[PDB]
Amino acid sequence: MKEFYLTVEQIGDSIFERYIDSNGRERTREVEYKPSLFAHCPESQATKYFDIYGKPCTRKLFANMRDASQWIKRMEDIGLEALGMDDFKLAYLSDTYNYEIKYDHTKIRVANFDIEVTSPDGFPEPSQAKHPIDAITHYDSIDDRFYVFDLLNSPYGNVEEWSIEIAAKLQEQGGDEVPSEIIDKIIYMPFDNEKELLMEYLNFWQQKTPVILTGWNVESFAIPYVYNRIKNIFGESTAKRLSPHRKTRVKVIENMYGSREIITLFGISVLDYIDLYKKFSFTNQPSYSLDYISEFELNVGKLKYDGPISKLRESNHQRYISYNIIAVYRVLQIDAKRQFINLSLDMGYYAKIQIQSVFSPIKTWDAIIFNSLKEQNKVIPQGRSHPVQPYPGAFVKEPIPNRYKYVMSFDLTSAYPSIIRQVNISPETIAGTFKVAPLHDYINAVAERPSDVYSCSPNGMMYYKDRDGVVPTEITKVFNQRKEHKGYMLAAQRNGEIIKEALHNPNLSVDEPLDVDYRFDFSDEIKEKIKKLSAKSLNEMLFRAQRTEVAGMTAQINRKALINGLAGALGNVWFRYYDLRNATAITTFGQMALQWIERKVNEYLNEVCGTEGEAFVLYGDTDSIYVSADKIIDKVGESKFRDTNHWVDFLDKFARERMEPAIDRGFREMCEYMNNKQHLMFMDREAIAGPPLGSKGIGGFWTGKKRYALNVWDMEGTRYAEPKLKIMGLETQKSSTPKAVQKALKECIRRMLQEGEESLQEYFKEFEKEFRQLNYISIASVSSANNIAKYDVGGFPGPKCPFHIRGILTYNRAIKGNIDAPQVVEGEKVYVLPLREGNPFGDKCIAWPSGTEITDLIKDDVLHWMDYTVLLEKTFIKPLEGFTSAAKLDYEKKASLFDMFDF
DNA sequence: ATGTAAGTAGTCCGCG
DNA sequence: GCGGACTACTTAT
Ligand SMILES: [Ca+2]
Ligand SMILES: [Ca+2]
Ligand SMILES: [Ca+2]
Ligand SMILES: [Ca+2]
Ligand SMILES: [Ca+2]
Ligand SMILES: [Ca+2]
Ligand SMILES: [Ca+2]
Repeated sequence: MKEFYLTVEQIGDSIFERYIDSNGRERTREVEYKPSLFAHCPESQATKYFDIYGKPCTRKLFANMRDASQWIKRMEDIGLEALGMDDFKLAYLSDTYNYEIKYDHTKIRVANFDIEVTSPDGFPEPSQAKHPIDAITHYDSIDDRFYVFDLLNSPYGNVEEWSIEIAAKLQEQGGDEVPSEIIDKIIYMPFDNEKELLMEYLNFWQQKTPVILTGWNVESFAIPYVYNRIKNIFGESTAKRLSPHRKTRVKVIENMYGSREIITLFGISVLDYIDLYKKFSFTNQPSYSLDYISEFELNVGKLKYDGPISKLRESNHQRYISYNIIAVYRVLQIDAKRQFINLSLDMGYYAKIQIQSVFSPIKTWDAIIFNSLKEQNKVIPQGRSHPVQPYPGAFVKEPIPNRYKYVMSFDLTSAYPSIIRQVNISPETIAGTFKVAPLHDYINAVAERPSDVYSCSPNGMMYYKDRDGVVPTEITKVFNQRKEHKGYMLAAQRNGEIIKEALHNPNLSVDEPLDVDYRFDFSDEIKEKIKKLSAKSLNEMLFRAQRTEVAGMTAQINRKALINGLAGALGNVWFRYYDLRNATAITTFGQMALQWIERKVNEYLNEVCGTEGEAFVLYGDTDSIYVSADKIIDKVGESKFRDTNHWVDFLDKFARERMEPAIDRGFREMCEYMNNKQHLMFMDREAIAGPPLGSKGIGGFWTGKKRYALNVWDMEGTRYAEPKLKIMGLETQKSSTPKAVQKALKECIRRMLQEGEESLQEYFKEFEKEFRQLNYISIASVSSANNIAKYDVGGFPGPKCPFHIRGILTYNRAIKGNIDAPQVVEGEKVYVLPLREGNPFGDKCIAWPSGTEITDLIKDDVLHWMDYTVLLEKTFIKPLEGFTSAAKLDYEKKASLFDMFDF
């Protein structure tokens, strides 16, 4: 096979590389890498190296990497540019792998692990590691085995061996329900003392040295704890055995009360799954406990046990170990669904970076662009210092707050990357400037044509048309991958709806799910067979289609994020190609595009409807327009439609056959006006929205910018079996809103949009009557908690103390003394509840760590003193007041003259 | 070391 | 009690 790297490090004048060789075996090597950098030279000097602007450079080949670094310093002292890749391991990877890396993940050792540490005096801090590690479960992807290291003897108790037979049993029969599919994959190793457990773990680690190291919170807990515990017991040089090159760096952050640290293990790529999840999942969760995320992602139940975790090992060691094993497996299950490890490997090898650098779009793009430029013997510019400078972004239209019955939305495909490609925006394609007119003059096509020679943006910049920029070139490659995966996601989505439709009439038979590729629209013959399948087979097919959709989602949305990240990186001062002329060239062109096409759409619809001056576009944000379709429907008359799906078909066709071609003509004119390199403004229909035919539903409403709700029947060509709410910005979409309130507000919206005012009033009345009976956690608000110490004056609130921070201080006073009460961690999330006046906590609210039950000693008082009235008022009624006043209807029946009668 | 726009709701304080 | 300046948090793109 082709060789490919696993890990790379720079350690002094040596590059240390782990790799897979041509026989597919893992190897390691130390290389005295001889790097090159470059300096500008006179034109007379013949060379093969040119900077991106075409000025000649001379190559400086160095004896070692230190000499190269020292030269960069002297060039700074002299005042001349030092060109080339200054991150020498990227240069090394580029020289060593001068071809498209084709990697085989079955050769890459991916390790998932988790440890347990019993601690009777609070959270076991990794930096001190003063308590025994009494369990480790370590899954190895090459072996496909869970290696379990179990401490039987400890100062906090001596226990019997864990029983795999009890672990496999149902909970309801006193077992632990360790899933059957991993029982045969467990390798259990008990130990009589911690030293031999740890010694054996290190030897194991030597034999099976992780390349990718992951798990839940491993970076902030498991890794530093293991490292520091081994250091304390055996010494630092033993702890360094966790690095295959025996090198580590200890990063210590101090939070004033008290301290913690991150350990860099040289030669390992740590991808903490919590970090992968936060970057790649596009959720914002109220809690990031593994229980909460597992339930959210997998629909599995919370691993329950009686009593505190500090006493679980002693009271039920059997369950303690099973839960350690299950927790490692849960992460693997989440990754089987989300496929973030696969994404990370794809991206890292594509860019030729350390795999952990996928967290940095700047590093990723620096590497992609460097490699692209190197291939043409071009030399990259030196990174420079720039001061932070705010700059303008997107245009958002102010909507008239209102109900909006029939709506059709359209937006640009990959807007900012498409702008880059159309205009040809790159550091080396800049041709000059032109004198700018006010933006509205371009929007209304009264401004002078910027140029008949160069491709332009209304920020005043001009770019060469007949030569390709590295930014457009490389952004196009990732966009095309993005487009492929999005196609697969949408096919799977459409296939899902076909299955949902068929589930209305399942067949009474025993059959199997069809063997199909869900990434492609089902053939007619598959559709016929589906109509004869049982519920059993259909539900399994639906699950597979949904997993295929999620896999496509992960692949497309994160490639979308990467290319959008390039447009944004042009505005980050740490990006090598930082340039506000290019950053603003993008954002200003986007502003023009949206408002240009708003004008063109209004012009077109007035024309076809035979009217003049009517406002059809009701809203837009960045690259989208929302068109009121009421007049389109009224033109033919509602009476002509047989059912909801008939008018949906009508507008779908209208959008595709009439509006899109008008939109396209509008943008081709704009492209010619700016003399752009290539027309790439493709504004396709997103949503078709309205109430069910014959209902009193209002269809949709806006309260303001970035705040609206729509009843959607078709989304980007997916015709839904059941209408789906598209709600943006409203409290149902905010992780700070209590769970049960999100749910109740969503149902208020559903009723408003689908059923009408009276349905809403009916629901509101019921929820108000029953909400006092809801679980306290389900009605608690949520907030991130930053700068707790700043507002902490003797355990009491300092001036301008935020409400949630006040609650944390109340909690801290209440638990003072308790060494078992969970502490609120700085920057993490807390549940928050208001408290009635005269409560024993001595303040108007309390807050505790999110995703947890509040500690049992104060739980009773919280429940007794919860202010339900304030809670309902603030979290539910107030948002609902905003929705309903915007939509011009009432959530409570108004008093009237009719109240005088007995109905 | 991806970007900016923009929403709600908190504290503080003014207001015969 | 409500609105304006300021702070915190969160979301839409
Ligand atoms: Ca645990
Ligand atoms: Ca069960
Ligand atoms: Ca878009
Ligand atoms: Ca059937
Ligand atoms: Ca959009
Ligand atoms: Ca689209
Ligand atoms: Ca109590």
